[PDB]
Amino acid sequence: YILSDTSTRVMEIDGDEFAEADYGLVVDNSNGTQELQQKLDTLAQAALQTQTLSFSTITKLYTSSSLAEKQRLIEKDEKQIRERQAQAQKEQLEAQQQIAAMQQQQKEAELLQKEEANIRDNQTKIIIAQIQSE
Amino acid sequence: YILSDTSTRVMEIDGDEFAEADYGLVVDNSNGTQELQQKLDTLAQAALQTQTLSFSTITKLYTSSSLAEKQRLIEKDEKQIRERQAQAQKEQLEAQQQIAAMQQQQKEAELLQKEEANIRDNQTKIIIAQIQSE
Amino acid sequence: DYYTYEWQDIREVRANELLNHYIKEYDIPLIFNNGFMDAMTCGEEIYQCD
Ligand SMILES: [Mg+2]
Repeated sequence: YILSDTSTRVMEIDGDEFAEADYGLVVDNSNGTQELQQKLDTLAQAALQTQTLSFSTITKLYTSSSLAEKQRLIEKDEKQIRERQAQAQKEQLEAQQQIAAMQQQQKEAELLQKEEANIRDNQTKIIIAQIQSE
Repeated sequence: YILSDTSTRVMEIDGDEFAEADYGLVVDNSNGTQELQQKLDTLAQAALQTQTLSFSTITKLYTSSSLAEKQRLIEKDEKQIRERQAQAQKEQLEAQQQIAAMQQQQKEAELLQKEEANIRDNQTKIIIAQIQSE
Repeated sequence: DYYTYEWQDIREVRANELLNHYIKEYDIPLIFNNGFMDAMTCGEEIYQCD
């Protein structure tokens, strides 16, 4: 109840006997981590405006209590939107190109129509030359 | 009368014989949960303006009394606007495509008319030369 | 979303979810506050974690 799905399965990947300061994790109340916490929420507030982080994400940042989860949410929400803007640029590029394709397909259809329109005048001129000659 | 429809239903689950602090819930008056109530109510106001949160839901946030209820309400209405803004973009995207669809078929209707028009002048022209030959 | 996470990150979330809960449950900042009064009176400040 106090841990997540992924947090409870850590007990299986081995060595949890060994202290956390052997695996690179220390308990730190010092001016480094309050400066990193005050930076990481100011950065999120500057990312809330300019429509870079959703209102779903920032409330997860306020209820995280760990500087690495709230770091990964800034990273995750930037990659999602920058993927969405890059495909929105792509779909708007091909849409004007298929518009450029459908206008091109009809004007050569106009172009092929006037050449088949002309020859049937020309061959029927051969017919009206042919009938009275008998 | 003091509880909701959902809140009277957790008694049916086999857990309310035990303390609440065994399921991750504690009472807290600290600098932690007091900062969260500010950070939710300030984020509510920045969501009220810029048209992201409605006036009906803001009245629910002021009379909410739970920091996780008003977390689930700001995420509720933000998901409601992002689906409306996505579908209105897609409705506007298909609208320009279907106008371009009906303008395409009408100029092909100008195209298909003038090929069947001119041949009708041609086939009647062969009737002229065939009558005079008798 | 746990593909962008790291192994040192998942170990760090689990460590904080243990520590953020039990600090708020037992009210540990008061246990450390009684221990300061023995620090100024004995010169000793001892705790057992069991
Ligand atoms: Mg009532």
